[PDB]
Amino acid sequence: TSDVPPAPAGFDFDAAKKLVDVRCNKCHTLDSVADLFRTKYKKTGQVNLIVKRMQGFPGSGISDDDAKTIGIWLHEKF
Ligand code: HEC
Ligand code: NA
Repeated sequence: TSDVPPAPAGFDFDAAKKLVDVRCNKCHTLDSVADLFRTKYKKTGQVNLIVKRMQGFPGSGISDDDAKTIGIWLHEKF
């Protein structure tokens, strides 16, 4: 099952995508890991696992709230 639950009703996916773009292109492009992300993490319901790993890296600048938003968008839209 997914480690990211369904978005709150009325979730702003457009704003969430902007936050993904800001947070997940700083150290590497999201594009450079996109295929791997989909097969290894999204397909296996482990989106939160990888987002939290990235958050824990030095200089990630990812807050707990950012991680929630980013996980929802990656899980539902990426
Ligand atoms: C602080 C720098 C940094 C930020 C910000 C960052 N990453 Fe990473 N990312 C890394 C490093 C370093 C690696 C290579 C080591 C590894 O695989 O964990 C990596 C690798 C990855 C991988 C490949 C993991 C694998 O199994 O090979 C994925 C997917 C990924 N990042 C997704 C993301 C997403 C999604 C975000 C935004 C939440 C993000 N990254 C933000 C540093 C960062
Ligand atoms: Na680059």
